[PDB]
Amino acid sequence: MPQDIDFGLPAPAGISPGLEATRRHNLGWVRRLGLVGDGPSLAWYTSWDMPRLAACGFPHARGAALDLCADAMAFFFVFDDQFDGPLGRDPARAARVCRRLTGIVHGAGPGPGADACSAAFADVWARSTDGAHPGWVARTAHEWEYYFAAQAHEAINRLRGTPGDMESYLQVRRGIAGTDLPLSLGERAAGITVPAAAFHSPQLRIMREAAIDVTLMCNDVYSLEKEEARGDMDNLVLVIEHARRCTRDEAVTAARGEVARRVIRFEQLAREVPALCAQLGLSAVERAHVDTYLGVMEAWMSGYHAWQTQTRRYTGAPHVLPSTGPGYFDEVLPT
Ligand SMILES: C[N+](C)(C)[C@]12C[C@H]3C[C@H](C[C@H](C3)C1)C2
Ligand SMILES: [Mg+2]
Ligand SMILES: [Mg+2]
Ligand SMILES: [Mg+2]
Repeated sequence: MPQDIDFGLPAPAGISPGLEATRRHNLGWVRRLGLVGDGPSLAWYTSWDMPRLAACGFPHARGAALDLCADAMAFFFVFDDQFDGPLGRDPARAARVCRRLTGIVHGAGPGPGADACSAAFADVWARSTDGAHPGWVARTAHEWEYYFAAQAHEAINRLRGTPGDMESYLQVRRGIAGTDLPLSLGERAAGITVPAAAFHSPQLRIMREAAIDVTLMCNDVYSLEKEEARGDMDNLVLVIEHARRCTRDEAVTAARGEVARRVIRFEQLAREVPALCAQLGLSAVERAHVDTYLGVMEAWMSGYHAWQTQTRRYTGAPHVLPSTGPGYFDEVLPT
């Protein structure tokens, strides 16, 4: 059981003080945008506790920056679940819907009266880029493109009905998990700009990749029950079981080891970051932003796991949205 699985990550070093204020803003935001309705959808959304995910996952965010984190997560989760139904078995249709969203990334604003997912994403994206450094905008725009474009490949895999090999699983799963977007968001919400010289060091590139893998793999373990019965194939536990011809328990144990090896690698490289900044001759302010970036990555890993142990999303989904029907109460994404 997930209640008996722990990945060795520390508890969150801090929780953003803006949790309760953001809870109020974000509840109004999802309702105003039409992303979440009234009744079952609202009770189901509330049970996820998106504000606590934002406050635990992004403890550096304050005020309106935490609101952006919660709203961004709300979009990610509501959009994700729209594919838990016929859309997720229709790759060509999924690719067309995701092309609509990708157009918003690259300038084509949806216009008045767009669907709730398009309108919500356009609002998150506009708030994200306002005052952001152009290097951040360019990188994050390509991250969003990968996220949207990957969804149809998860649908292809569902039709195939076998997990991919490890390399192909990582290519699809890193995309559908939102790639580096949670870290780009945390950087933006902390108000920092990572100097490119540090950002592209081998240490920080490996650490960034490791942190994103850690959260999606921790999710794969905790979300397997609601995913397996829907025919989902891009889950690390299923990938290992398929590749190794092992038992479920052996696959879960191996999945935990894949998380642990990445945590160990992250922390080994983190010890080199002060010296790296000195070799590059970064200014004191630049080193401060790098130090915050390190904490943003550490907090995303520990904060995501802290959230997923207390949310009702993973324990609740199989009972309120059984696999015999769609994984949502309301369609909000026109296809
Ligand atoms: C993109 N969604 C919302 C599915 C996730 C965002 C964050 C990173 C992945 C795992 C969970 C936390 C869920 C993906
Ligand atoms: Mg998904
Ligand atoms: Mg999902
Ligand atoms: Mg999952």
